[PDB]
Amino acid sequence: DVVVRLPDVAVPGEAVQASARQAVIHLVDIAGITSSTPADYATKNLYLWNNETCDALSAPVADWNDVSTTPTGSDKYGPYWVIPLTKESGCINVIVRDGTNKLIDSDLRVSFSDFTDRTVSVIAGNSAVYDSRADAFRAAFGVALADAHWVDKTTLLWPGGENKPIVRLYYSHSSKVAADSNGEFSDKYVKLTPTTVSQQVSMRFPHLASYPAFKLPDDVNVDELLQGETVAIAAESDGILSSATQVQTAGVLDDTYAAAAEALSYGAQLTDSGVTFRVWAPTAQQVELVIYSADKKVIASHPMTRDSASGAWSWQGGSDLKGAFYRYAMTVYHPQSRKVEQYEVTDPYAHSLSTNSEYSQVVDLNDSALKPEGWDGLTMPHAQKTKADLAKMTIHESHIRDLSAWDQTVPAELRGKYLALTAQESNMVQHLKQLSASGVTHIELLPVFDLATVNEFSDKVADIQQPFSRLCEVNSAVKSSEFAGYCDSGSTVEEVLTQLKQNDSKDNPQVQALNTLVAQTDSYNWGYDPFHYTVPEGSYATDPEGTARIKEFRTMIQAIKQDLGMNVIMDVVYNHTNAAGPTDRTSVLDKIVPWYYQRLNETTGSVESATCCSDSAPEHRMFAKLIADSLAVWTTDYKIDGFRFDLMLYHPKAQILSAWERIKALNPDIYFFGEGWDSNQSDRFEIASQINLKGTGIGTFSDRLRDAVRGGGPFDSGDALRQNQGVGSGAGVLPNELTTLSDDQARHLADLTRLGMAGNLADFVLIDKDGAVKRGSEIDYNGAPGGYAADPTEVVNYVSKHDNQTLWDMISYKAAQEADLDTRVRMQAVSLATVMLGQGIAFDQQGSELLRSKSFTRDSYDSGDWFNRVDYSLQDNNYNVGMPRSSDDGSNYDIIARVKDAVATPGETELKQMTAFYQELTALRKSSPLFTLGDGATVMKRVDFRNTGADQQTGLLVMTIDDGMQAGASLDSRVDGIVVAINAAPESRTLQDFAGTSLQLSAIQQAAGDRSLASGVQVAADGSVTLPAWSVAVLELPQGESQGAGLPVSSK
Ligand SMILES: [Mg+2]
Ligand SMILES: [Mg+2]
Ligand SMILES: [Mg+2]
Ligand SMILES: [Mg+2]
Ligand SMILES: [Mg+2]
Repeated sequence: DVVVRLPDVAVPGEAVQASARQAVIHLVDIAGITSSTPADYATKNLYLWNNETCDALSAPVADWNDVSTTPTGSDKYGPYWVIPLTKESGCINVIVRDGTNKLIDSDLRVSFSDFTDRTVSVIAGNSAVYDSRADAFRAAFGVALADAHWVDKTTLLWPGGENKPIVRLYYSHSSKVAADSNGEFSDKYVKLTPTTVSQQVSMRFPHLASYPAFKLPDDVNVDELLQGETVAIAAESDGILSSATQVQTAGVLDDTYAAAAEALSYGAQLTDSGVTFRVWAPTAQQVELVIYSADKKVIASHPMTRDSASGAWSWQGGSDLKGAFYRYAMTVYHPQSRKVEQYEVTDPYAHSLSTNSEYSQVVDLNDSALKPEGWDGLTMPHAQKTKADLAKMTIHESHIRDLSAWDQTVPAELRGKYLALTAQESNMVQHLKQLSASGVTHIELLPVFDLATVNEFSDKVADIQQPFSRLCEVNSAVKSSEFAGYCDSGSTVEEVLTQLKQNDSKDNPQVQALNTLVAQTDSYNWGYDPFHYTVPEGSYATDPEGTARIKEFRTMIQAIKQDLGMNVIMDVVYNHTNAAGPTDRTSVLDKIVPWYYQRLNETTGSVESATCCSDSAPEHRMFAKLIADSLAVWTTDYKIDGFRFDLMLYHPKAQILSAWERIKALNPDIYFFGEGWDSNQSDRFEIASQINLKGTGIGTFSDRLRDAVRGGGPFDSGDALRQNQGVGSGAGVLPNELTTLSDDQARHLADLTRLGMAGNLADFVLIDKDGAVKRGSEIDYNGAPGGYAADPTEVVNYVSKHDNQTLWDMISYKAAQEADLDTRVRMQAVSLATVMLGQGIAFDQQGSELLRSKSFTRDSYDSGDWFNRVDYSLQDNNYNVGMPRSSDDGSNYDIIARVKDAVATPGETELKQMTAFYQELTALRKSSPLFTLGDGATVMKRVDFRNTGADQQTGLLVMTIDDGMQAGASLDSRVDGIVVAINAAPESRTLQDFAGTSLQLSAIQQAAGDRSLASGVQVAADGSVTLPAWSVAVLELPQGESQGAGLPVSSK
């Protein structure tokens, strides 16, 4: 065996040592050192400049394009620069370049307190600064990056090993792999030989299938390598090092342990006979179960028992540990720090927690003490069994603080809490009860699992209803800000924000200036920040310490289902964790099995952040299991009726479907859906996208009718926000002063809208804007097939959601200056009509029925009670309460200032009219099964459109739904057919399509009189129907003695 060693060159001394008013920077050049050959470093140069952070440089060259700051000299080890300074304290900014290309991505900051001799060394592609070339040399010819992948028991994939005579896997249990003082790599190793990637590996890891493959001896003690650091090293045949890198091990962890580990159950499993704790930690060197008293004193520390087949650790004790607080004391190598870390971590399978999630807690969720009276018999108020059942789903996407934080008729101590839903006499609950009575069927809850980003210790939090003095007490940023003079005022924070409104504008956005500071220490966050996946959030409980929150959560679920009569959907956020690495307070999973539960860059091993935060890896078997097990608890123990997967596109199709198969065994009628856009993970696995989920019964949000009715798309900012009008805001037919939308473009949006009203099916046949016969898949959506679904239950239509601007704020952005306030209210209703009267599942943001505004805030996740306010006393819609946060919306300030004051802010009259409009629409959808056929083939047999093609009246949507003899059986004994007419236009429109029929305006709309969306509709003798501007009419063929002719779909 040849010894792997450093280059036969000697470890370098310093080329020059900085003198007075100088710094020296060495570049250790690996290429030039390995090459025998002399190097002309004339293309190497420094870009140097002073800023407020670093300012010690003397007369640095200003121009970026100036490459003439070439090396002062060079030797075999590389170039070096002698840099003139003005002082020897502080730090300098340095960008090391070749030509004008950065050799180090990090913009370096050489600190003269970190390195007091001001003589430093760096290596191309390495962000670290070294005190000597000797240190840099050992690093340049040491371990770098992490681009080797130990993907199964006997397979290593690694580009660094290609063509090299010696490829080895070096390992060290308690230290880092590194060369000794003789420059020899003296740790233990496994020898690897070249091989071809297997079919199994290429199937599992298609994004790695082009990597050079190397084979381990099929008898290696894998457990012994996996307990510490492993490093892949390649060398030349004389043993001289080629490269060394860290090893990503999730693959071999799954191949070695996953099946054995999948067969076990995890967490603190409490049951009569005792308790069994189990945690998966297949790389850990030691795991102890630490038991804590209620006052958080250690009362025991138990070495756990490792199971060799699975890599799980278990500990079995008596039932006296019920209610005990506990953590897992880990001894485990973390590849990010390259240290055998020592720390206590809460249970990833925690089912109860202490305040702020510091300790997990042993709980039996089956305990009757943790349930409201009657909980076990709680039934789902709305059926979800058939597709017809599912299609009735009409969702109200809500947030615990958005519901009750402002409602003075909710008891003060329940505002912002789960139990606010029990305050039957409150404005908010009475409003939801009427929404349910009129046909809202589901409450969807924004994150109510354990989020990280609200402090659950009440003393560390200040909300805007509390004294400004409390805010100063808990928030040193406020106390050091321009607002510090309010500290000893006697005003509440809300009182201050209110007085800041009058002088707030784009040139003085002081409301959001204060609110941005308030956001850091208030109770408010959407919560897409997972701390523990299977514990209720603590801050929404009146008592966040211990099991209390569990009963309060269930009391809320029971109130929504039993007393409000609505099903419950939970937002889940398995696509990322709040943090990873060995340090962060909220890194749980990545402390316990480092580098396994996060998705990592193939070259560097950095946790990726395509999401907001620390991307998870649901393609890994034990995280797929964690997800399914978590969903099982929410389903069984919390009686959740459905789940919305945040960013579902970062999950494999196979994993979401496996989860659904598992949960259907517990609740056969559970419904899964999520945001299924096309993602960038398709090189790693088939993603759970709109296209790939076709026919599976997993729903996805549709961006098709959304964009067509709202106008524009999620990538818009600046003038596009106003120019890109939608069907709901008058594309083509009521242009604003900025837009250039053509009539052809407006009719394309109507084609997408009709398609979406028919369920956005791939095979639905319609007549497009040009008179052409088109299947839904042939209607273009920004280059993609527009119709993608098999059944309308696979499509969730919407025109407003918690993310991006509210519908009202978009109408305010887009509406023509001459559209008055009453017209804009009808625009809101007409936009919602395309959703509520369509065949796809209907989804909507809490408060659209109240013209909800966020004061133009686009992304309000941390914009507090102020911008997310919903006023259930109906005094206004929260419009014009200050400029939104400048960091994200500042580039919109110009367009906001131009549009904001076009009309008055809605008041009680407009909000009451909007709620009437809204409940009219939901009542119509609820009233007949024809609106909610469920099955795509049935939609194709029954649903058609009029006013199509080249001669259409723009903006007039006319849909027919057949219940007559040609469709099959009568699904609705009262009618033979329905017509949905949405006149999204400022003209009256007359229809002759139904001349000679016995069409009648629906009784529901007639009863509303001049408060109806159909106010002023005329159904003449001859059967012609006229609709006023900005109106919606549902008309029907009354059913007689037998099923009649109906409205048969036209042959196309
Ligand atoms: Mg030095
Ligand atoms: Mg929390
Ligand atoms: Mg906040
Ligand atoms: Mg990638
Ligand atoms: Mg009928």
